[PDB]
Formats: sequence, C-alpha cells, structure tokens
Amino acid sequence: QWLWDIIDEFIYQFQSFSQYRCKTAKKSEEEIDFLRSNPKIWNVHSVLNVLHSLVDKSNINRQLEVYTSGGDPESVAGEYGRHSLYKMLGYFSLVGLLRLHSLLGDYYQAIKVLENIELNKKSMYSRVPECQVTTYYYVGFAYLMMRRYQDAIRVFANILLYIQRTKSMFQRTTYKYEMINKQNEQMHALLAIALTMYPMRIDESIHLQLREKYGDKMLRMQKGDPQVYEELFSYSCPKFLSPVVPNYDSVHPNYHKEPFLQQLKVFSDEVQQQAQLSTIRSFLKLYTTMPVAKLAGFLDLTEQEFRIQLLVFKHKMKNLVWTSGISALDGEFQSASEVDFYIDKDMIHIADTKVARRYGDFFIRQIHKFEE
Amino acid sequence: AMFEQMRANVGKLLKGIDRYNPENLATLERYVETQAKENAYDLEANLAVLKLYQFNPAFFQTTVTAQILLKALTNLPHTDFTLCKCMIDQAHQEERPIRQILYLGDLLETCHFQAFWQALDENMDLLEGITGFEDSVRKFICHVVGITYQHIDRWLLAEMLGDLTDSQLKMWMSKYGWSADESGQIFICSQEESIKPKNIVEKIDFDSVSSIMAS
Repeated sequence: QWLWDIIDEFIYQFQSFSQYRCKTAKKSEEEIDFLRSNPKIWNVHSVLNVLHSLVDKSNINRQLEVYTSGGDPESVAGEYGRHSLYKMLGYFSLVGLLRLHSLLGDYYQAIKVLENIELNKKSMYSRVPECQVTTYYYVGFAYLMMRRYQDAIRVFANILLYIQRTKSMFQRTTYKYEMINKQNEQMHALLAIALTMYPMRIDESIHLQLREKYGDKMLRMQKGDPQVYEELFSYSCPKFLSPVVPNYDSVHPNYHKEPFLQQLKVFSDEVQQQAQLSTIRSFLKLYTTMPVAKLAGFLDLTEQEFRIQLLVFKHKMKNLVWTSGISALDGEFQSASEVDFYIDKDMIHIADTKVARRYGDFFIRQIHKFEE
Repeated sequence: AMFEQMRANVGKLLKGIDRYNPENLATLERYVETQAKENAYDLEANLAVLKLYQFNPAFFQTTVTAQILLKALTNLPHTDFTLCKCMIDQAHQEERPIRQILYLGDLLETCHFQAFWQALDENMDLLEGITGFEDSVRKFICHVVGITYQHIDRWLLAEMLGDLTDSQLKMWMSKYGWSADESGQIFICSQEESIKPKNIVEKIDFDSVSSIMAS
C-alpha cells in the first residue's frame, strides 16, 4: 500500500504540473519573466523536467508491467503525457532540449523508433555537454539498432571517456552515475563482437580493468563456448531497453514476467545470428589472396564433408564482412583484407591533457583566491 | 494511385496522437495493403500498425502483417525487418502466413539465396499476390552481388536468382551493365573498385593540431 501511495502521488503531481508546463511556456511572457527574477538558481526550474523523465518512466513502467490487458497506461501517456509537453512551443531556455530529451528517452523504451530524424532537427539550441552526452547516449543506441556497428562503437567511446569536460557537481546524473559507466561498457561490448579486426579504438573507450575481461569474453564467445552468449545477454538486457524498475518479484502476482517475455525475446533475435557472423571473421585472414592451399585450408576450417562447404562459404561472404571474387579458369579465390589505423589516440589527447593542465591551473587559482 | 491520395492524410496522423489511438487502424490497415499491392512503401505507417498491434494483441491481423513483413524484406539490408519482429508478439510469429514469411525472411538476412528459392511454397497465392515482390528480392540479390563479387559464374548467378534460364538471365545481365567474359563468367565489378580500403593513411592532421597548439 505504501508502494502505490508513493507511485500514485508522483503521477497525480505530474499530471498537475503538465497543465502548468503547457500554460507557461507558450503564451504567458510575464509569468516566465517573473520566474526569471526571484531565485539565485534557475536550476530548480530546469531539473524538474528531466527529473520527471526517469521518475515518470519508472511509475509508468510499473503500471505497464502490472496491467497487461485493457491498456490504461500506454495510450494515456503516449497521447497526453508526452506529446502535449513536447509537440507545442518550447520554453525559452535549455528546457526546450530537456523536454526534447525527456521525450527521446520516453520514445526509446517504446520500440517505435524512426522519428530520431526530426528530434535531432528540433535540437536547434546549442549542444551543451549535458544535453550532448545524453543525445549521443540514445543516438549511439539508434545506430546500434541500425546495424551500424562501426559508427555506434565510436559514439560510445566518447561518452564513456570522462574527458568530455564534465564537472558535475550538483546532481545532473544523480543516483545513476555508474549507469552511464556500465551501459556504455555493456553496449560497446556487443559491437566489438560483430566486426573487430578494425579498432584499435577500444583503447580510448574502455579502460584496461574492463578491456581484459571483455576482451577474453569476445574470444570465448565466438570461438569455443556459447556460454558467453548467456552471460553477455543477461547483462545486456537491463541496459538495452532500460526498464527503470522491475516490479516486486513474487509468484502470487504474475503480471510482470508476461511483458518481459516480449521485451527479452525481442532482443534474442538481435544477438542470435549477429553473433554467429563473428566466428567467420574470427579466424585471422592469414594469406590475403588464397590459392588452392589456403582456400581448401579455409574450407577444411568452415565445415567438413561434403555437402555443402562451397554454398555456406558463399552465403557468408555476402553479409557485409568480406569483399572478394571467384575466378573460373584459375579456380582462384581472391579476397580483401582491410585493417584500421595505429595511433589516433595521441592527437585527441593533446587537448585532453591540456585540460588536466588547465583545470589544474584554474582550481588552484580558486584556492589561491580564497586563502589569499 | 490510392498511395498518393493518402500520403498527406496519413502523414499528419503519424505525427499526432493518432498513432497511439487504436481507432485509426481503418485508414492505416488499408494504407498498408496500398503499399504492398501498388508497389510502394512507407515504414512509419507499417511500424505504427505494428505498434498498435503490440498495444492490443487482439487487433492483430495476419495478412496485414504479411503485407508489412514481405515489403520489409524487399528493403534490405535495412533494419525495417528488424523492427517487425520487435513488435510482433510471441503468439503472433506462429500464425499463418506469418511463420512461413518469417522463415523465408531469415534466409535473406544470412544471404542463403539458393535456399530461399528452394524454401518457397508455390501454393500460397498471397506471395504471388504482392506485385513486384518476386523481382524485388532478385534485385536485392544482385544488389549484394555487386558489393561483394568481382565476377560470378553464369550458372552461379542463375541459381541464386531461382535457377534462371538463358533468356531470363538477359534482364539481370543488362540491369547493372554486366556482361560476359572469356570462359565464361559474368563480370560484376573491377577488383580495385570493389575493395575500397580507407586504412592507414592518417597522421596528416597537422593543420588543426598546430591551430590549437598556436598559443
């Protein structure tokens, strides 16, 4: 009862404020102007937007994942709760992007994604690191869903770096500080499995404490064990969807695991054959143009007799991960071995290191201010 | 030409609050068939019907989802068909004709084109009933041939396209300008034109790095 005394009092206070949101932003200049003046912080005004991003999503996820029939939650929020706030004229501040990226978050859990186009187009206001890191969060996830593994893996690198010149300080990632650490860790780990004999960019993204364990995971996954298919997929699911609260686990109510059938089994199909793409590339491409010695050496390696070695070989070259040609008279297999790049880290660091100098020189000149 | 007469209407439907209202399925399920029959496409209208079907599983209609699924598979290697299974329920992937359509879809992603045309059942008149579908999948076969072959044998390219005859293959030969070579393969692409490496070449980033190191 204490459970749904808290839950219901969030939504009823948000439904209250939703009317104030629509009322102030659009037309009442003097009410906005009166609100600019009185406090020393306009931070109180702005926080309440994306504070209610993740708290409302929690409360609606509970009501979603308790009532699976005669749907009250999902059409009320979708119609009224979300579109009224966002579709109409933005408040003049970062609040226009806050309500945008609150809506982008709400739009992310729903698996209907195609208006990521126009959400970026309506992000007219400048990309502050606060708004930008949370844009690249979802935009990278959108590329992860687009099967643009090579694009998304770069986008996850920057947001996990912790020299995007974040400083926070006053609770703008609060109570989920390490979610940004572990979700970017996790979703980057899936992308490394698909392609990698290219980056050589994983050094920047993830630190060696985790690179060591996730490194051996990919190898153990693709080569010799489907065990990593399990444990990777266990950690990947809470982070792929982001279901903010799983409901109280008990057998007396059912009510909760039924949505989790869909939610989970939706992502089963993702990692299923995308993982089995990996093992083909896993065997290093030892000799770039393969004669009879190496082509048969690789067709001994693909699968054994008899039936249907060549067919399966020529099915898998198509996907994205080989570029090659067949010759008839020679009987020769000629192929493409492409590689990435060595050092791209140093020249990106040359500014980052100078920020270690800068905020060094600056913070002590704030202490040199005080004790002088 | 009913596709062109619903674009403006359905465009404002799918940007409003009518894409989480189930009542709009009248105009929307009609417009889904208008894609399939008239050989046109709109991902958003499909995905909204799929989302409204995911909302209330009872309103799911098998043929309307087949008209989504089949036309998703014409548009590969895009993630249109990825977004289909994401909204289609556990119950709803075991329906007819859905189960056969999904299985055939799996073959196209893993690019088992030989197995695709073997797998076909020819008594399902719905798969004949989608206009330009039989050629669309063939155009996607030849699309990926161009990306990852430098040559292909005449018998080989035939078999991938459903065991074509000599005369049937003349269309596909002419389509991307492909032509015969000595003994006796069909040319697809030049060897240096297919590979396209963008590998080792950087460390030419002097200008920016000196502009920031200027002071």
